[PDB]
Amino acid sequence: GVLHFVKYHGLGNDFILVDNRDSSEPKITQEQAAKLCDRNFGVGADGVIFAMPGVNGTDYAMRIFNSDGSEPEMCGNGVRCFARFIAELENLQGKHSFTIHTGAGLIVPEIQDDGQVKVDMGTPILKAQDVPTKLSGNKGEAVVEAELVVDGVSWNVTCVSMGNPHCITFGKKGGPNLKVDDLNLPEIGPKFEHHEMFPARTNTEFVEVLSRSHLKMRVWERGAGATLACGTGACALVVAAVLEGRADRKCTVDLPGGPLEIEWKQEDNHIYMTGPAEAVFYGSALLH
Amino acid sequence: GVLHFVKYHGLGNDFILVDNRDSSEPKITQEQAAKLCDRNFGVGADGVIFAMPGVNGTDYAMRIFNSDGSEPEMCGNGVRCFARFIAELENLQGKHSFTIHTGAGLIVPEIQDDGQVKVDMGTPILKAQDVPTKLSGNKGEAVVEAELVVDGVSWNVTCVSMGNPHCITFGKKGGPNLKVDDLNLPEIGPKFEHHEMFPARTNTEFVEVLSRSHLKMRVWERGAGATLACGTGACALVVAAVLEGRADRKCTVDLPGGPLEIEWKQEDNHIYMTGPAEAVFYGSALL
Amino acid sequence: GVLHFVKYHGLGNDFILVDNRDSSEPKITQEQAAKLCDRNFGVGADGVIFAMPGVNGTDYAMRIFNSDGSEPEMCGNGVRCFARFIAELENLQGKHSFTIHTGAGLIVPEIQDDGQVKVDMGTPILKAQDVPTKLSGNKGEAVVEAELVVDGVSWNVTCVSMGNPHCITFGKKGGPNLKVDDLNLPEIGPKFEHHEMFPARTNTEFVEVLSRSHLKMRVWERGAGATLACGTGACALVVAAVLEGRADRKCTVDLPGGPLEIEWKQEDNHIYMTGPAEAVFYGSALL
Amino acid sequence: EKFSPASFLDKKETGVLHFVKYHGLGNDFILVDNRDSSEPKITQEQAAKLCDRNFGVGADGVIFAMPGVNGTDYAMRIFNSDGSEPEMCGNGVRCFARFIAELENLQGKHSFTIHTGAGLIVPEIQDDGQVKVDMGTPILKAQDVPTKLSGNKGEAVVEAELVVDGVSWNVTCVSMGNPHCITFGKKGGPNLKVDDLNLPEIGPKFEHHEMFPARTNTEFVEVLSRSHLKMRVWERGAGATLACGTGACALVVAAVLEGRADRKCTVDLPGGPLEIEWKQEDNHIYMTGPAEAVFYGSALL
Amino acid sequence: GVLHFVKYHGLGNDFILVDNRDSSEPKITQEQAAKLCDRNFGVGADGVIFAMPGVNGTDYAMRIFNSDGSEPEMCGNGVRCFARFIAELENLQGKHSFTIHTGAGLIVPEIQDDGQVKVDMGTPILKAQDVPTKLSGNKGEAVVEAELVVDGVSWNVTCVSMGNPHCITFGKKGGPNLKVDDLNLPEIGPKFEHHEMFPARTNTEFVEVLSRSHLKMRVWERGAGATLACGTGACALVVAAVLEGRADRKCTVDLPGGPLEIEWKQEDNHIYMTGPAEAVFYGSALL
Amino acid sequence: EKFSPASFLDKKETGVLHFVKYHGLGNDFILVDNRDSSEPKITQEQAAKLCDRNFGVGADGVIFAMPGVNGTDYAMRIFNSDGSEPEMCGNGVRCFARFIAELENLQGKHSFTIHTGAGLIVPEIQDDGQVKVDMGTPILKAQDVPTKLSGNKGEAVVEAELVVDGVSWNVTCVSMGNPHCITFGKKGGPNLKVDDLNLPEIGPKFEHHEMFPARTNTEFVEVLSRSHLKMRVWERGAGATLACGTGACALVVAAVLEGRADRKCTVDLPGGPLEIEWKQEDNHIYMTGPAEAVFYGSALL
Ligand SMILES: C[C@](N)(CCC[C@H](N)C(=O)O)C(=O)O
Ligand SMILES: C[C@](N)(CCC[C@H](N)C(=O)O)C(=O)O
Ligand SMILES: C[C@](N)(CCC[C@H](N)C(=O)O)C(=O)O
Ligand SMILES: C[C@](N)(CCC[C@H](N)C(=O)O)C(=O)O
Ligand SMILES: C[C@](N)(CCC[C@H](N)C(=O)O)C(=O)O
Ligand SMILES: C[C@](N)(CCC[C@H](N)C(=O)O)C(=O)O
Repeated sequence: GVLHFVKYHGLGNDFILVDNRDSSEPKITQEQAAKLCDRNFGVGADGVIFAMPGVNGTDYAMRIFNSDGSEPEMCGNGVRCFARFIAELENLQGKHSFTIHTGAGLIVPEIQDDGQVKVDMGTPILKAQDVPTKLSGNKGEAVVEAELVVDGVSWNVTCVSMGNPHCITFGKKGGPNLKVDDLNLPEIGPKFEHHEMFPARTNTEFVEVLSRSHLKMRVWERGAGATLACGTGACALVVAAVLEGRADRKCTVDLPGGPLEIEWKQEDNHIYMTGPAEAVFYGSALLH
Repeated sequence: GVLHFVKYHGLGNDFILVDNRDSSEPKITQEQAAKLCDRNFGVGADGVIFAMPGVNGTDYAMRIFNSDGSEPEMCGNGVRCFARFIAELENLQGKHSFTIHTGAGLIVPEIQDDGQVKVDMGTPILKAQDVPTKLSGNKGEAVVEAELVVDGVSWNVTCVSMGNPHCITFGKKGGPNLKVDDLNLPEIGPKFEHHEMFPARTNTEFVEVLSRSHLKMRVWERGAGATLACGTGACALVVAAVLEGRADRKCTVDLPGGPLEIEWKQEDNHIYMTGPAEAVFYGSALL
Repeated sequence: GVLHFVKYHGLGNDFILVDNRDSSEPKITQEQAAKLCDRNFGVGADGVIFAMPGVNGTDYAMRIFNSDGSEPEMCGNGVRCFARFIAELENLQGKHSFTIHTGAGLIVPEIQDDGQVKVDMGTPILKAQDVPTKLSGNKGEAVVEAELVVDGVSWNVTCVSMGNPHCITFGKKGGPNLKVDDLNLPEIGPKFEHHEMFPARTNTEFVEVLSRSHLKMRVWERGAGATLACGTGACALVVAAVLEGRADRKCTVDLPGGPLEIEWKQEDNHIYMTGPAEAVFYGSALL
Repeated sequence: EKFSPASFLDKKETGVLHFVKYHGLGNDFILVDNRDSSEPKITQEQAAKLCDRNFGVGADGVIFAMPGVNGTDYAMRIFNSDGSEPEMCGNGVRCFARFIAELENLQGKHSFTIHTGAGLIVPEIQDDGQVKVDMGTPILKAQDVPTKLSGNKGEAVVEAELVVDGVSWNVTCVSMGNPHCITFGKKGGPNLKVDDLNLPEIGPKFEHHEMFPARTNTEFVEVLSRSHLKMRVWERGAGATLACGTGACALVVAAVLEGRADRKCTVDLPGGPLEIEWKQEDNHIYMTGPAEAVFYGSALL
Repeated sequence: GVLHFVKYHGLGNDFILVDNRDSSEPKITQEQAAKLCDRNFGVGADGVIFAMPGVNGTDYAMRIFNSDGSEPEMCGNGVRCFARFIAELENLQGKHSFTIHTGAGLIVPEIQDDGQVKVDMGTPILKAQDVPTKLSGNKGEAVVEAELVVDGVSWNVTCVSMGNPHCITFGKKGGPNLKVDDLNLPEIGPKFEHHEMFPARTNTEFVEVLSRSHLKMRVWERGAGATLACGTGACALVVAAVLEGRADRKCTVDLPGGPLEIEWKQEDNHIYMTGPAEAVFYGSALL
Repeated sequence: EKFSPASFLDKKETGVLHFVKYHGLGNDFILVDNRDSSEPKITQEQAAKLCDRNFGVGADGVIFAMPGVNGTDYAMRIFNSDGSEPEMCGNGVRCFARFIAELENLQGKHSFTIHTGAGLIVPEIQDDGQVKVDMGTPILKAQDVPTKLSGNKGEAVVEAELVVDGVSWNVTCVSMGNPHCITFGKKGGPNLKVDDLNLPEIGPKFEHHEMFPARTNTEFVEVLSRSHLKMRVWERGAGATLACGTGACALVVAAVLEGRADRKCTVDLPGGPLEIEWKQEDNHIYMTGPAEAVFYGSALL
């Protein structure tokens, strides 16, 4: 078989985008996606994103498979690429917004004049059971700066879902601030990702506060590893920073691949994420 | 501002192959190749290989740019991919062989009946000055199991060129055999690659002898890092194993991505390398 | 005057496509179209197809003039060329579907991943006098494997309309299966085309069944002659094959210029046709 | 769909050819301005594809206007629709003259010298707009035509027997740079009614005959009067065309050699008439006929 | 810094076109534009035109700086160049039209089959104070063939705005028809351009009527001087010719650099201008 | 629309010229790297088109940096905006020097030897970035300027009568490879206020005068002091430019010969000042002035 696609990246978080507007079922299996995402034996990507037909009135729907083949419920860098991809297919020039049905609910990206995409990422989910996490809520049903014992070491974490689960930490329990570049993600990351307290596994964001409006982070993603950026993660860590009282609702988040502008609007409780999305190459891959 | 190409890999050492038969000048610059080889911002590859017009009578010529943009003189996994590419482009089925002009001289791949590609990789260069290395020859003009001080630690190395430079080590001076999987390549690799004793930098192969006909290795390549396989490297390390008296001329070399059959024939001093090569996808990249 | 156009072909059924989105009236007359279609004195084509403004909500409308100047009500190969032509004018990339108003009613082409076009050709018309044919229905209101006397010789034919009229035959009455390549179309074709039983003339398809899902055919088109392919004809002959019990609803139809995939869906009674369409050249003709 | 790196690379390697379409009595050609180079802009294989009437532009051939040679104003090279390269083309050189006149904004009478594979050819747009061409002198020596038939009238092959698929025909051979086999009928047979011939059937048997090493063009002739001939032609590499200028010149030479017609004749071809004159004064043949532009464009290669 | 641009001209009225689609803020200042427009010390042009993001729904917006640095509200020759610039940047083929927001309101250029551009230049503004001019309206609120004293000499003029102001004259009050080529524009032009009756200065068109459908003109433009052509000027002078009863609504206007086809439609009060636009070179200018 | 195969084929965007735009005191030029050949990359006709300010790139001329001749580092050829080829250009060679320094990434003081139609010219980039050029020696012999005026001071034409459109002017003739006609006023007339002259009117009468076989550049001079001259120029083939380096050199030579100024003068040109010195020690003339890059680009041909 043959899979036609277009390669895009949002701050280095790269994806295989496929036009699946003709069917409600993804053109390839999760197993095929995992093979295609292998960087040496396949096309190479952090995931495969499908542009599908709208659901209940939305312009389109989006489904995504992580490079390990699992299906997460949303992807911020990916939805910015999705908007640019649709624009290319439909010859839409300049500013345009679309309603997208996703596993996290309604998401509304709007292409900006400069080509970046400002996305309405919806509202954060903080109730422990729905994140989901087995940690007990310590601020209402929300888990904020709570103890998580990781391989015998006590860390403090805040849990938030953007449809997908995030475990955000600013450091160990009773410990100093983090210098995220000093962390050994391949070592510590998997211990959070597969922790027994996260039934569906979790994405993990390690954060260093530079100022109340400027945060630096590294992320170990569920099913994708140490990526250059994670949009849902940047949204979740700003929510966590606000809940822990370490930063304000509008921050610039520096991710390994570059910055994102995040704002958690108190007026509507929605989170807006603005960042770039760029097409890299067009192709056809051999399917097995 | 668009490059059409086909992606291939030889044991996981993956490349962007471009049909450059219509010109003597590579279609893209070394700087553009480095960008295209970036795995997250580009197409992603260990290098870009160009199929160019023959030279002085060869069927074709091959030029390659490492993912860092530098231009090495040969690539074994790459030439096996080159052979599949040509057969694809010329609709050649079954056994076929082509003469290819490279920076290492004449190279002759031959697609076998079983589909694998057996390549005549030329003869190894052992004279120290030509590898090139500033290390002094201790076995005739060759550098064999000689001391190399790496970040203050003494290692024993053997140097051989397959057009490109290789530094092969079976362990530290006065040290035990290596368990290559225990090495931290990102840490030790760059120290060999940019060592002052290698004027043009060097590829480095770490080897574990399993038997006199079976070697296991990991490699830190000049300009490409810790790749899954290196064909010139596998050829050079068998030459080194023979010179150090650790193995015979015919060996199976296990590389991270898989095995290669290597034979340094005493009959003609040529080294033959047999391995796979597979197309993965094709497309057009924005430049 | 000057007519600007783009030449396309669908399996060799070639057309002159003109951007007529500016007016509800075709830019040239039927007489001018016939002249332009002359292969040695004009541009050369089986027809001229106009991309016109939508009607009652459709994205566009399509009108076509045969190479003899007559105006048929639809064209399958032509609408596949139309879809690629419009995609170009709208700067669209990849898959796109369009609603097109035609003399056969709504037609919906959809560009596929491989550049091919799958078209919802609507539902077939089988009522005898609406085909139109003067032959009496012999199976319900339809004419199925009925006797047609052509120049004194009895043939059995099935009539179906895809907006335009089709007369399909699998052979003479009481005769063996056909070897379509042995037919002399220039001789027999005109006798069917202008037959008194077809008031508006008819397209004629001669069919050879290779299997229940594989049919071979040749066609003598109303106003265009022995073309390399006819999409409405391929659709009509599959309908005829099903009605005569000779084949399944899903078939590969081999036409002189190539194959088409046809499916007369039992679920909705719609017929889907998938085939290629390619641009050949851009031009300006003297009027 | 099949994964095919080969097909894919071909598709993205498409070129473009700008041209103007002309026809001389229905013998239609793709004219290209190649004055910028001594090498034809496209290959013979590409020309064959472009000449396909359903999958390409459609034509009996592709004609290139090239830079002059050893003096001449221009040079002309032509590829048949089958891709082969013939030495000359009469209807084509009349189209060539119009093409040049159009490109150089030349109005009224104008003559150009053209270098061809048949030697010097000199077309001249007439006051009345038609193009009268000095087609040079005919080649009659058998081995130079070329034909393996033995000269039977001096070194020329005139009304000689040619066994075609076991049937004896009488033919006359003459070259206008390109080879021509002219017949007025079968040996010991009646005059021909050319419209009754089945060219697709008989044509190929002459075209590829073993007696014509470089293949041949074949003209079937019906004499209407000593100054009026009717013909049909099966051309080497182009088939049953509507007209052939070198053919009309060759058949008048043949008619004169066989004593059937005068040196000044009106020749009726499927697409129309040509005025031909084989001047005894200088042995040159003059051909007068029309040429018209039809459309112009850019073809994908 | 550096400014990348493409040079175009519409009948010799030449401009520096810049791709400013990424921001509503022009890439350079008015002062920088004046410097770049200097023909000996800069790039040389009658103005700089920016292709910007759409506004309130239009496909794009256009802003222009005259060679003196002032910002006029529209430019007809420039919008034709703008349309070809977009087509080039987007590799659009065939007929395409775009909605453009300008200081004069909506303007809609459409690329024609022959490559010319036909533009819906909007509707003319005749109310004196909106032109703007301080002359009193003498035909309703419009100034038509009214006395304007220029440096002590009485001229009759008609004022119309196409977003930008235009003062059209067919001659002096009580004087004969003009032979525009005999005028000394560098001398008389500035006296109209900076006249006290034109608060925002004005463009001035001198017209010679050749027939009721054929007008010859020369223009002295506000902020650009004696240019080879002015599209808004050609539209305004046809409006003036109609108002003065000297010509019909559809005219060919001969400007120094060539002709424009102009039509002021009574059906909707819109004026359509058709003419050429050609790219000359592209470059990068030092800022 | 008219059917026009010719227009269609012309419109097929032939070639492209890469260049860099420079100006010396407003005398602006298109500089092209032509170091790979002794033949200019474009024709004189193409240069004239490119120099059109509204339809082309716009310039007073096109200057080619060519390969050295007889050991010089480089050679320079220039085409005026009217297409004619003059033998030297002072403002141009200063731009040429900076162009070279850019192509060779040369920093600081540098001098190159340039072969020109005027012979050897040697520009040197100063520390301040200005360029001081050794313009060679001036040619004063009447017939070598060339001019048909009789030498009235040795073999030189100094303050001699030239009847221009019936009016008597006094002029001095000097060549800097190219011809120059310098005037400080009419015969028996007062000093000039150069800004009051109507150059487009009087200029062409001198430029095409019968006494100048190869036409001539004309400099109108107003002496401000013995070391300060103001001028305007009407150049052969370029018109009223903002500055002319060879002209500034020639008018200082003329001022000295007529005894109106010293060998070292500041010359005020419309676009700015130039420092000129006619060294008595070697009879060489040195011109110092600026040169600036403006933009670079690619023009359609
Ligand atoms: C694409 C993404 N990195 C999220 C990917 C999904 C994530 N790996 C998960 O398993 O939830 C983003 O939000 O930008
Ligand atoms: C492609 C290759 N790994 C060699 C690549 C070139 C190598 N990185 C070098 O710089 O010499 C091989 O021999 O298989
Ligand atoms: C273009 C077409 N061959 C139909 C052409 C119309 C046909 N000649 C007719 O007169 O009905 C098709 O259906 O593909
Ligand atoms: C164009 C032409 N028909 C001749 C074409 C060349 C001919 N097919 C050949 O192969 O000799 C003519 O002479 O008019
Ligand atoms: C570019 C233009 N000449 C108008 C330029 C604007 C004019 N100089 C003004 O100041 O109004 C046109 O309308 O074609
Ligand atoms: C460029 C220049 N103005 C001279 C140009 C050549 C002059 N137009 C001539 O024809 O002699 C100079 O000397 O500076």
